Amino acid sequence: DVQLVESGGGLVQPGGSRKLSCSASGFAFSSFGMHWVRQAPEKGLEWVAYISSGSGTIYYADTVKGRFTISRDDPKNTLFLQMTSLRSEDTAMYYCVRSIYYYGSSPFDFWGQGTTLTVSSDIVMTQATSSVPVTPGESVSISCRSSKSLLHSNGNTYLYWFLQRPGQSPQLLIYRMSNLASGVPDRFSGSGSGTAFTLTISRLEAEDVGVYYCMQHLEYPLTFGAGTKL
Amino acid sequence: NTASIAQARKLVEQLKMEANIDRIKVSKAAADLMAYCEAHAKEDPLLTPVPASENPFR
Amino acid sequence: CNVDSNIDQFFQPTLYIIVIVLGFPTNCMALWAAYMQVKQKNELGIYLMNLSIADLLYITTLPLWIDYFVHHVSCKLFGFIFYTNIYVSIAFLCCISVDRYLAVAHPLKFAKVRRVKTALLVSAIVWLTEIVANSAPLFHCFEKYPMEPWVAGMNLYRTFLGFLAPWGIMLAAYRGILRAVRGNVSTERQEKAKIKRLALSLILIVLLCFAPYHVLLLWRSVLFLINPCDCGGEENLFGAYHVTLALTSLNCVADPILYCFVNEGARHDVGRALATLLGL
Amino acid sequence: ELDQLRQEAEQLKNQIRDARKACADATLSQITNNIDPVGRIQMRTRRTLRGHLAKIYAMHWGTDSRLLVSASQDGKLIIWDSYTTNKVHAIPLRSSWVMTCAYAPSGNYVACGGLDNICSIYNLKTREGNVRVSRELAGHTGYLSCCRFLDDNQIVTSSGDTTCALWDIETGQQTTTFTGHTGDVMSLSLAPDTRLFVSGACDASAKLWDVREGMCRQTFTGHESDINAICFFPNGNAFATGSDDATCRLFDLRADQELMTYSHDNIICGITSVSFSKSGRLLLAGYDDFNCNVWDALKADRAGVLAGHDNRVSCLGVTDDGMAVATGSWDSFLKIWNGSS
Amino acid sequence: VSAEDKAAAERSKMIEKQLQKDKQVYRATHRLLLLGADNSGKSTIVKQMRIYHGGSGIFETKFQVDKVNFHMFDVGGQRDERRKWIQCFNDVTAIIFVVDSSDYNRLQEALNDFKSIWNNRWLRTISVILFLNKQDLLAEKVLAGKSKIEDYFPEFARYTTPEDATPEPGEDPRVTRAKYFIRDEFLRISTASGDGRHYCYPHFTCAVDTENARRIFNDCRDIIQRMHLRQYELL
Repeated sequence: DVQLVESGGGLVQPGGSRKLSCSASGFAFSSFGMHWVRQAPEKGLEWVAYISSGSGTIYYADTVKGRFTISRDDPKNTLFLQMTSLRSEDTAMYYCVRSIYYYGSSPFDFWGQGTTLTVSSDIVMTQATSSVPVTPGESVSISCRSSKSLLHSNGNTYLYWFLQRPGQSPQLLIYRMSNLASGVPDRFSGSGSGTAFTLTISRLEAEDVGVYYCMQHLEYPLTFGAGTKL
Repeated sequence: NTASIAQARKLVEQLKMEANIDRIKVSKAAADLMAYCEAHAKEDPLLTPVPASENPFR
Repeated sequence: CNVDSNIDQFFQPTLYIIVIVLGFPTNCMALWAAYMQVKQKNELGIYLMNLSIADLLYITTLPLWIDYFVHHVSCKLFGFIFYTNIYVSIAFLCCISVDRYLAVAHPLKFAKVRRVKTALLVSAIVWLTEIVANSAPLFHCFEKYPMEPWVAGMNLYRTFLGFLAPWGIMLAAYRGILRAVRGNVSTERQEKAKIKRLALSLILIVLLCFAPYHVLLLWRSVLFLINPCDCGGEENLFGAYHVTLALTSLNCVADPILYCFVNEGARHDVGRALATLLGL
Repeated sequence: ELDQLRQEAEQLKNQIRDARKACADATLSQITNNIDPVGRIQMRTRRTLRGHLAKIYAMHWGTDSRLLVSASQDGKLIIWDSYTTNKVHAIPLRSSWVMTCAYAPSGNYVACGGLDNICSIYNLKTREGNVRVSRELAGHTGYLSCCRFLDDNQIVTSSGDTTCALWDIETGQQTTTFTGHTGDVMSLSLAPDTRLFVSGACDASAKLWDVREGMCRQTFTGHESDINAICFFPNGNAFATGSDDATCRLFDLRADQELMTYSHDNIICGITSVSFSKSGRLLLAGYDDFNCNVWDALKADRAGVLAGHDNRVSCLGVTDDGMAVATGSWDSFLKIWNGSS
Repeated sequence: VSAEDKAAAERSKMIEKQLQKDKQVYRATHRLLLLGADNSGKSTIVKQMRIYHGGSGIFETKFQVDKVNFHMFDVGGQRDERRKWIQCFNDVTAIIFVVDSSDYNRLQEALNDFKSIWNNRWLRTISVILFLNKQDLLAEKVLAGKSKIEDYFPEFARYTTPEDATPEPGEDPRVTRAKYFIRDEFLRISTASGDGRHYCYPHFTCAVDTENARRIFNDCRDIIQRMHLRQYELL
């Protein structure tokens, strides 16, 4: 249920096109928009592509514009990325992410177990802090900054906080600063103003060890930030 | 007859139960309603139209 | 040649003015009622909306002819609007005739056609094709038709596919409406008779307000068919042509009366409109 | 016995009327004669929520005062973002005829019910990504006319079998059954404290019960016909009943009497919906006369008219923060009226 | 408008497209409200035509005739003392009133119910299709002769068979007189107030009768034809 399996990848030649598929089981894929996101080895993340429900809107990243394509098979609940003229910087983890958009929604719900690919202006996120003691039972706060304030006229600041466990796919922690995800316990919180963003943890457990990531959604370039390791 | 008499006695019991409620004076209750009405008159965007700056239906 | 039409036409400068007087307000109320009928999702009101507009444009066209006739950007002005509004009105009268036929003769199998979106689509063509078709005089100076053969072929086209086809479909559709109404159990004899009278009034008023002019036009075209530019049709046709031209104007006055004022609902609509307009 | 039971019932009723008359000394109009009467109120249609295919019978504002849910005869429950007119959700319904709808106080669930006698409650926030029937409540032998949420686990429904019911959502069983009504029950209003609740019926009576114990605490009469709609006063000590007799009557809980009758000789069509404003001074009542009226709840005069609907105004709700008033009518159109200045 | 508001707008646009797709079907089908006495063979007609779907309550029956869908709604298991839910059915194409003609004990109650339905405020413009069900039972009862309609209705003695009446050739004339007496009893209330706004279509049907769908389709065709005559300014 609500699981996004992924297939494809492996060692490929730079001049060979590739199909990288993600299959959705256990939720309504037709009404969900989709994203393809890249994780460089032992580095941060970066959004690669997005396609709305019904293929109405298709957006690509500036770094991969013109050689990547996405399309959806709703009857088969499948989303595949077609990759042409593979480069040396495409050697990375890949994740297919569901996203539904309406008032009150958390539009990054599940990140499927991605697939690795091996090859033989825009809003910037600072996240100056990168190392934190792993001592549990404390109250650690993780800070972040934005080039431009994420607050909009409506009132909702499009900041997202994710946690990626060492051996599991990244999971939502916060879909917007003042609200918390469904499966995440009440332990986490977020607060801030303008560009200053803070994630607060009241008590630290052994399952909280991982890498923290922040994202903006005000602009569809959707540039991530450099992760923080606990 | 066992049915109609039972319903009649139940209605009688309900009526006498309704008879013991302490009905306060209509004057004081109306004055209290008026005071509640007048205290919150400013917190009523419909009674006193809100300026369009913070009006979310502009 | 020996072109003479100023004397007999000098006996009806006033028919055009009285047509304006009885048409501008009546067609304005008809337009308002048609807009209302559009608001109740009645796609027939769309055709009644453009029919009043077509008559209204002809009425606004009318003063230009009157003052220039007294005196004597004309052809591309009303001179172009002259032919279209005469035939756009009839074309928007056949769409009403067909739409009523489909709604009555086949009330359960044509819901897709009887739609406001479809009404605008078929109304857009009617405005478009007539504008395109009668634009030939402009690209491909009050209307006199000296003898020019190209506009003679245009005359044949505009008297056959301009009147006979639209009025023919009018007659066929209204006869079908009468036939379908006859086989209606709910309607009483009086209501069926009234529907028959309404269909007869519409059909006969169209044929008595548009057919004489087109008949004389066809007669002139077939007169040219044999003899070019020497027949001299001015001898016994020109004054009659100029009187049927005035006769044609009566349709702009008949349409808002026949198609709007006859019905009780549109009468109530215009009553409310006028009452509220006078109230403010 | 039976004759004696009827006689003593009549004596109890006469004692009730005598006690009410003794408590009745001055009409609220006499008390409020010194207050400043509100001038003419004009309300503009900020938004029109187009998209329903047929007549709309019910609507309910969300507790965020932004999302709303509306029910129409096409078997459709549409959830709109009223600020931007966007359609957040569109739930197809098993039965095309639903005469009520509701919004959970947490906003997680929505409710509907109608001629199917089943209260269908849908879970909006599902991991499945779609809306599904969270529960189908059965146990009512008549059409369900109005349902309101006490919380995410408790609901209150009123039906045409002259009964109201309090349902525990997990169990799906009638925890308490309110059976004191003679005629069909149309509308119920949950008290702000959610400890009591009132409901009007066809017998020209509005009965106020308590949810916890479950007996008719109070009974109010005075209407000449079926009571069509009901709404609690914001303070919870009063409520308003709109009936088919084209009069709105305001009842007071502590006095246990009728305060005034918002009746105008000009209007004769019956009431379809009644609700108060945030401060309670304005009573907005939709009528069969294709338009709604806005009276001053303490002066009983027509302070305004909301006339933008081509058909009768079936439902009319007011946001929790009092920002706007959304009216849904039979012309498939939800209009969000709001003040101008 | 931000990115999330734009995505919400496209979601609303998809919902509107689905709404229009459903509007096509909704306008394509005609809704009929079925009413009748508990014993007046209405469930028998429903079962004979198609299969109903309950959910005391609503009974839905969708049947297609000549590529036109009709949706019969049987409101059962409810007290018919006021029928105050009838305001929901103020836009139905037709009200199919089925009455058992072989029960003179409840015939007057059925006539009063038809009077209430016809003169109802909310069903002023809604036409009624009248199905005089159980004709075989009526024929058998009047053929037996042990039950007299005269003691139930004293106007039968002065009643004669109408010249308009068309009976079956192998059908007893007394059967014809009884059938048309009941039909005229219904049509009296039908014509008392319903002059032009709506019409009552009487039909003689039995339990084994199978052309009820065709009769309903023809009556709905006539109803919609008159509705379009009024709507398209021809009346």
